[PDB]
Amino acid sequence: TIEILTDDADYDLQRFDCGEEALNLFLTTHLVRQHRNKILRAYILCRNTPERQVLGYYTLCGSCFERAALPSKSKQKKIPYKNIPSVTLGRLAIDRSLQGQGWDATLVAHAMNVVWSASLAVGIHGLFVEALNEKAHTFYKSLGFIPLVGENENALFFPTKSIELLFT
Amino acid sequence: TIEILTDDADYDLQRFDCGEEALNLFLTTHLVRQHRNKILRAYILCRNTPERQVLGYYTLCGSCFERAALPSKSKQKKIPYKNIPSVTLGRLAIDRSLQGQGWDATLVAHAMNVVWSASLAVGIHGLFVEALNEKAHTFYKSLGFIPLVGENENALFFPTKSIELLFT
RNA sequence: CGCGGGGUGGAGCAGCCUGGUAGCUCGUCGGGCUCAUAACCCGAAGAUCGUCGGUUCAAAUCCGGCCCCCGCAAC
RNA sequence: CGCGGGGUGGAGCAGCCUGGUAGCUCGUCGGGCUCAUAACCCGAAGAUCGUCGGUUCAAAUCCGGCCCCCGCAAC
Repeated sequence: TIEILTDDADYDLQRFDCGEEALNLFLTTHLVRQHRNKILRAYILCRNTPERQVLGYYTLCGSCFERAALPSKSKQKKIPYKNIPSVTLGRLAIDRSLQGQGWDATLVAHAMNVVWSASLAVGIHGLFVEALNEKAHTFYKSLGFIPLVGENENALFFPTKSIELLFT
Repeated sequence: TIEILTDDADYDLQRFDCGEEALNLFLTTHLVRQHRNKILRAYILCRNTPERQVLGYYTLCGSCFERAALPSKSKQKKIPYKNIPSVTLGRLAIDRSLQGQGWDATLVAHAMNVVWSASLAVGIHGLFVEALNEKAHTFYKSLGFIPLVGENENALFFPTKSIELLFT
């Protein structure tokens, strides 16, 4: 099952290793208080085992971006404010032992489900992500992430309405 | 009871009248698609009557602000990003017939409860509000809203931890 | 769904209304005729009709979802 | 809770460790003495110990939550 971090963590963190080093450091170093200080929410894809074998995680932090980053002025005439409510997908990683099996997209989908249940609360438009990787940018575009073109040139977006349609 | 807008609205909107005109226009004019386009979420304080007597409402839109707006550099050393996850309390109003009875604060508290349940999802820090009214700024400071001093000089803030402590 | 219009060679228009059919003016190029040409005559290429779906033996055409562009009232 | 220090007249320090007590140097001002003064002698004011709580007959002092400030490693 997929689950958020409990109050008592009791996770095994060192034997985990995703692809990129920077994300390993983000896991080992910055995540603890950022979760406890309610900077972001971390969701964990684990085996539900006693060892809590760590194989995936993702981070969600609400955010804003310049409205001009939208590609279509038609969508701009729909939003009456200079800033756009967004949720930044801060980081997303799966252990290397499972890469090439689509669990990346499964995590993105669970995150979209959570963002949908959240849209019931503060009604933001979808998922913002600033993908440094080129593979990540193309991988997101494969799932249909809208490229945001503005002062930022590396972000991809996913609308709330597409999330509604995905869950029928 | 307090409730969000259903799919079928069936509300009585004209006989409602809050204090400020601008908010009346925001209600009559911009709210419909902003709810339907998932720009924000509107919560309604109604009598649960057949007429759906409208006496209060508030709007929530996730947002960001410059980190330098925080008053204490101590809290700045806690947040490792230039932008801070926030939820903007876009608008808040109660019908004039009930002003001076504290339902303003009751709505703020229900909104805080919702932001708490949301903090379980994207872990933002609390409530951002840009209060044009001076009465509103002082009224928020009475409930303990932290004034944000930065490029913006009119916003007030409420942390997530205070919300946790309020609900015991 | 704020009101309304619109989607097609490279550009700009008609083809609908009325299901079966790719048309017109520029532009490109080829050819013919001229001392010669952006001028005159002839010819060729490029759009599969914004995308997706439905009905139909068949769809640019009728119907629905969505996308995009333009003007205006509001921000 | 990244590591560590710190909170007190207007500024900078000690008072803890050891519960009962407001102290020192500047600064302000008043007075005395000088041709006179920031110089010498005397005196006064201003902090209720960051905030909140707990224990105690009693708290700056012990204990807890929180707030704020400084340095450094990281961003």
